[PDB]
Amino acid sequence: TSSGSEGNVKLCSLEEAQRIAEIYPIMDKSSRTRLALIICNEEFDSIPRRTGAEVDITGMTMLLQNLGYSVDVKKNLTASDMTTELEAFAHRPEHKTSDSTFLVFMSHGIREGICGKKHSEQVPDILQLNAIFNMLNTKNCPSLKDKPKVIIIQACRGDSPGVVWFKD
Amino acid sequence: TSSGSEGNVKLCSLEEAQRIAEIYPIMDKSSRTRLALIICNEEFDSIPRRTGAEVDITGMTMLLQNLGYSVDVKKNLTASDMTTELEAFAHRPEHKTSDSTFLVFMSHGIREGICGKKHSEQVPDILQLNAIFNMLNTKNCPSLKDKPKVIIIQACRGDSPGVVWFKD
Amino acid sequence: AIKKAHIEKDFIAFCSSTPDNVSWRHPTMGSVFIGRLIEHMQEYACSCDVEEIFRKVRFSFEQPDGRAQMPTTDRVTLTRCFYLFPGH
Amino acid sequence: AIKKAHIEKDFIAFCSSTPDNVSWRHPTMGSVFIGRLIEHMQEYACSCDVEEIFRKVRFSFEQPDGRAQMPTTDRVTLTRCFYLFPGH
Repeated sequence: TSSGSEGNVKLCSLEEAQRIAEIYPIMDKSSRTRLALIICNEEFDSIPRRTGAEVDITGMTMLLQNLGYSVDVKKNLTASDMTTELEAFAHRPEHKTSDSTFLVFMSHGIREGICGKKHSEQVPDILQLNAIFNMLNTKNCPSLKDKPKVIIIQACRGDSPGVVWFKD
Repeated sequence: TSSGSEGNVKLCSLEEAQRIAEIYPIMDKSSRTRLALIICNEEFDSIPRRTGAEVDITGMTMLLQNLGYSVDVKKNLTASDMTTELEAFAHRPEHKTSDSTFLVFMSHGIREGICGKKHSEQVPDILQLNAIFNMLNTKNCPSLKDKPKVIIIQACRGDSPGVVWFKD
Repeated sequence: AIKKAHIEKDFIAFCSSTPDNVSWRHPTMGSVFIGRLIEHMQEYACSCDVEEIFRKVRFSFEQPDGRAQMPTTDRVTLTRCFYLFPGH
Repeated sequence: AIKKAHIEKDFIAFCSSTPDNVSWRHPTMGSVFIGRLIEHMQEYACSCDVEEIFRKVRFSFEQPDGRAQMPTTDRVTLTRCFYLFPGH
C-alpha cells in the first residue's frame, strides 16, 4: 500500500533483508536522524525559467522521505548561497545519529558546473562538483565519516547533443 | 595450475558461467582479437626515476594476457607521444573483432593529470583523463562502440597525504 | 589517542549526462533523469544496492532518440554496498 | 540508414587515489594500487564483475597507515555488468 511512509517505494521484506561483511551498516529506525538536502534553481536572472522543476522537487522530496530522510529544500540560490547552505548542512548535529545522506542539485549547468541564479556569460555564477565533495568530506564534515554520501546532479554539462551517427 | 595461459588468474568454471540480460556479451575465444595498451613512464627529464615501474609493467602485462588481451607496452613518452599512441590504438583493426579493451597509464601525476617524460613546473607536459576518454569514445573510436573500455591510472593527483585526524 | 582517516571516502556522484553534453527536462513532466531515477529507486531499492540501481538507470537510457543523454557515476569511493533497506 | 549512438558509453576509469592526493609506489615491490588490483583481479575475475572487483580493491585500502590512499572509480558509463569470464 502507498498510504504508508514509504509511499510508492517497494518494500524490502525480512526474508530479503537476511538474504542480503561488505554492506554499509544501517542505524536503528527508532533513533536515527537521516538528513537530505535538495537545492533547486528554477528562477534565473539571465537564463530561461526551468519549467517543470516543481515536478522534480515533489518527486525527489517524497522519494527521499520514503527512504527515511528528512528533506531540506532550498530554491533559487547563487553559487555563494549554495556554498553557505552546504556548509550549514555539513554542520548539522543530526548527521552524528545518521548512517548516510543524499544531496540533490537541480539547475542549469555548463561544462564547469552548476549555475547559480545570477549566472550569465559575462559574470559566471558556478558551483563546481569538486567544491561539493570538499564541503562534505571527512575534513569539513567529520559527522559523515564512513557514511554513504550520494550526490545527484540534474544539469547540462555542455551544449553538445551527446550523440554520433553510425550506419548498420 | 599456473602453467596455462591464464597463469595465476582463478578460472571461471562452466557451472559458474551459466549461473552468471544485463551482462556485456563475450566474443568467441577462437576468433576474438582482444587488445590492451600499457603506457608507463619510468625515466624522466626533470622528475625522479620511478623505481619499481618494471614490476608494475610485468604484473599488468601478464595479468591482461591471462585475461585474453594482446598487450602493447609503450615506455617513456611525452603527453604528445601518448596522444599519438592512443590515436593509433583507437584505429587498430583488431578492435572490430574484440569485445572490450583495457588501457593502463603509469607515471608521475599532478592534479591536472598524467606527467609526460619532459614534464617540469616551468614547462608542463600533462595528459588529461578527459583527453583519454575523448580519444576512445564513439566519435574517435567507433570500433569500440558498446564495448567496455577499462582505464587504469597509477599516478599522484596532487601533493596531499589524503588523510585527516580524528579522536575515538 | 588520534587516528588517521581518508579525507575522501564513501562518496558516489550520479550526473544526468556525460561531460560536454545536454540533459533534458520536460516542461510539464519534469527532468527525464530525475523521473527515471525515482522510478528505478522505487522499484529496485528493496533488492539492489545504489551502484546497481544507478547502472540500471544508465541501461534505461541506452537507446538514443531525438533527445538523448547518458547518466554517469563519478568519483566513487564507496567501499561497501549501499543498500537502502526500505521499510527498515 | 544511419542511427544515433551515445558519444560516451561503456567506460570505467579506476584511479590510484582521490583528487589532490598521493599514490604510493614501493621501489622494489612496485605500485601498491597496481599490486592490489592484480591480486583482486586474479582472485575475483571468476566470480565478480569489474565494478564489484574495483569496490573490493577500495575496501582493501580502508584502514589508513603511514602511506594512505583511496582508489576511486570515475566517469562510469557501463550499462551492463562486465564479467571477464576467465578461461572462456
